[PDB]
Amino acid sequence: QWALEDFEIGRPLGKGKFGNVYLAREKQSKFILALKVLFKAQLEKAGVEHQLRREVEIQSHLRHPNILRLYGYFHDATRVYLILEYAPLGTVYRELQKLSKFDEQRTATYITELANALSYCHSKRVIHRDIKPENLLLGSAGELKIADFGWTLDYLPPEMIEGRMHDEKVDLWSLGVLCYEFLVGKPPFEANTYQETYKRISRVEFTFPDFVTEGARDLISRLLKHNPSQRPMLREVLEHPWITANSSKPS
Repeated sequence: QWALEDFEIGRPLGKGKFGNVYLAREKQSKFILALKVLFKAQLEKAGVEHQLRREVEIQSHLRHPNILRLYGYFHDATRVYLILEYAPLGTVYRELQKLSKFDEQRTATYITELANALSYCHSKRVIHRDIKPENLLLGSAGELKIADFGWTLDYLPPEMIEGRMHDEKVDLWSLGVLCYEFLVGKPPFEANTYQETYKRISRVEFTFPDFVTEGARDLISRLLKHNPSQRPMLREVLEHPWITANSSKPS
């Protein structure tokens, strides 16, 4: 329903293998948005054309402040364009490599915004594949936003890498990995080798530094359970002592 002539393309916000994301303004309304270009030939070469298709379908039915809005899409069809919400303060990934670690208040707040978004998703029966700090954007007020459309093994659950079936408990594993990385600065199972990262995840083999406190250790230990059934619910995470005592955002 749209065209490339409807937008003024600004600076590249980020470069990727499948394409790039540029800052853009719709001419008729002066609306600042994010425009993500994707070459069709590359989507076919990897066969993710249908997965991208389904993920766009799922994303459209989602309306939440902690989830990056998807306005629309179109093609020429030399490339595929996605009309995205613009998040000014960039990714959590860069914020993480700028501050090395996150304090317990900033961490718990991010986890709360994530849990709320995921609780909204689980209510609409939509699950998330894997959550990366790279795919976590920040709004103008600094609010966290999910933007991978996902509906490196560093963030993949053990049941998902072992080939076993997976459910909604995947997202809670991701919260455990993210909460750790926020406090420590690196994923619990980070490594120089794929094959080795595989082992540390399957064994749930990780250790806590000295500065990470109890309650933080407690929540992460409960989220990073090998058996998915042992993992808590998002309602329980939001009511966790360590979260409620440091989170600046309500449920």
